[PDB]
Amino acid sequence: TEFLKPRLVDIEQVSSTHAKVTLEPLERGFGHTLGNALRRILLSSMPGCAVTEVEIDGVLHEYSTKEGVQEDILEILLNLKGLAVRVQGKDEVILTLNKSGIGPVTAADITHDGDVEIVKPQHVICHLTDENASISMRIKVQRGRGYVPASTRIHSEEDERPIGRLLVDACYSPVERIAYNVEAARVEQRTDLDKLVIEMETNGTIDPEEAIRRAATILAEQLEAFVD
Amino acid sequence: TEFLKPRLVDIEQVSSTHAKVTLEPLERGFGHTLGNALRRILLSSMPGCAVTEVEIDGVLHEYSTKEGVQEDILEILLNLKGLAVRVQGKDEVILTLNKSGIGPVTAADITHDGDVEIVKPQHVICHLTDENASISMRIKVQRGRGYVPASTRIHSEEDERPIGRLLVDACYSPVERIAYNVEAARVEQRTDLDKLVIEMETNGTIDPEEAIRRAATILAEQLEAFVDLR
Amino acid sequence: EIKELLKLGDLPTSGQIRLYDGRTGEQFERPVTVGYMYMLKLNHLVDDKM
Amino acid sequence: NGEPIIVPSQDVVLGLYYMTRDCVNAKGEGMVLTGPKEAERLYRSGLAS
Repeated sequence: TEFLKPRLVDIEQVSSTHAKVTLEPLERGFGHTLGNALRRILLSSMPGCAVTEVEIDGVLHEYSTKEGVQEDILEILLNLKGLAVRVQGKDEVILTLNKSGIGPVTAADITHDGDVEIVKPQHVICHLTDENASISMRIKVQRGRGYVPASTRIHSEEDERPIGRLLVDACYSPVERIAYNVEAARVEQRTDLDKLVIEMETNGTIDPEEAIRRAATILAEQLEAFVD
Repeated sequence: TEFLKPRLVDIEQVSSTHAKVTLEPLERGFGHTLGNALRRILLSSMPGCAVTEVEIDGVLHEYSTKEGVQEDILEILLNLKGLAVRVQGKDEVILTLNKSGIGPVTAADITHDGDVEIVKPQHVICHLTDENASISMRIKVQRGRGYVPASTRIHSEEDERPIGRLLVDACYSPVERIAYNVEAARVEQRTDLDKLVIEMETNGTIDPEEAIRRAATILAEQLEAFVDLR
Repeated sequence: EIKELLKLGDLPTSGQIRLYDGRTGEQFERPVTVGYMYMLKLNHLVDDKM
Repeated sequence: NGEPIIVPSQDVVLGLYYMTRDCVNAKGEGMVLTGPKEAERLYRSGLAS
């Protein structure tokens, strides 16, 4: 009574942060189990760092506005959520950004710590219409796991922050989208087997093969107790 | 990395077959994942023992009718496919069932060996009616997993098959029904932990703690190929 | 009378249970009608048609 | 007539109607998303219908 160990035959790297990790052949009814387990772990359990809290002077809430800018404060918060940050040592870093003049302010303008770096320096955050426009923010970079929205964040928190502290969502997990496709493979005896094709696309700080390896490491560490 | 590890805490057998087994504690978002994965593995690939060949004396094919018994021989083969047994030591045993006189032929009348334990001594196989009636079958119990039918077995049998071996289909898996539950775990400093309550229902042969440990062994063996090779 | 029989048998009176997806573990967003139907097997067999 | 006959029929149509229809206050109404990939991530995580 011995199972059928798979053999990794293909990693078709579409882009610098894309992958098609074909893994054939598995037992009948195991590709769905492995794919669903890895998808749930990567979507709601993989740890990472993300922008969580931002304080911008001149505005009081997300329904307000600012002068001297093209986009609004809602699109500013959206572009700040889309930022991909890595923090190595600590788990709560406060970052500042001050820019004046005509030009698209990017992620290469902000201050960086020794363990805090940005993997997309060309990430556009906002723009300025006025030469005298001075946009200022204080960006708090937390560290968690999974995904917590601002609605359940304000419903779980209870302290009264100073008004002007904007709540943005937290993209804690580094994988942006993973979708598995279970095909049907063939060994010459057993034609009823299958084949797992994981299409994973992440943001920076993590390569997709390392993401799947860390997810499998997390599931193995969770299962580690009741083994032979 | 603030993960916690689960452990088998309570194993309560409500019946001899139905056996609820808990798992505690699990992080938020891991109860449903581990519960669904363990349910799929335990329903698909649990190794057990089942009746594979039956050789009734004086009977050529399954569609015959023996004199003395009430049930047809196809009904005897279905009642023997429904038999539950647990072979301890070997992987291929041969049982013997000799019975005469008037009365039902229960499963407890099987002359078991030193390492073959029948778990259901009320499984009625036949119904003997005549006083001079007799039945002497040589049941063969294999060991495997899954469902191996008679057509697959006669395709994979390159050697000859004699006349008399009524080939019974093989349902090896001893787990018939299983459902988990993700409750709220009681931990004195964390309120965001969820326990897993797996309400198994086996054939009476397998051990539930051995079933969960074998399922986790299969899952870890399959994830070794994900950890190692990229 | 059907709903009275369903309320005797300790079942949901609307006839539909909350089916979980066996493939991925998640719950279907709507209640699905579950119940026993008497299915036949007609005499048009694919061994005789192919 | 010059119309496509390779068309979704009754099951793909029921699925796509149930996708692109909208309720009033279902689950997680009124957020802002970085795009289609984050919308798919929200649904398959279960925080939004």
